[PDB]
Amino acid sequence: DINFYTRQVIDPRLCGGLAFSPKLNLFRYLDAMSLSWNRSRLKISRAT
Amino acid sequence: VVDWFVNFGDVIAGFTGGYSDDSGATASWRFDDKKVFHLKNIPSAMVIV
Repeated sequence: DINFYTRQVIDPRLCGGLAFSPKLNLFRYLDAMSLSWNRSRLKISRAT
Repeated sequence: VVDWFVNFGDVIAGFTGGYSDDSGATASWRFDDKKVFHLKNIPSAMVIV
């Protein structure tokens, strides 16, 4: 007769990925043109 | 009062002899560049600077 309970991690070093990793599809996304708001910042700084 | 007036008058009269001063210039840079690069042929691999 054996009766006990255990809980184990998903060892995220090995497993834990295999997902979408929402970094991508957003880092390759507008991060450049949104950064390009340097144009507007320069505009406001000129009149500042 | 007359001494104050004559002192003010002589002071305000004696200015024309000299007129000159200094100047200065600055050179400043601001960096707010957040750049992205892709490992070409491997779009998953990517680097942010």
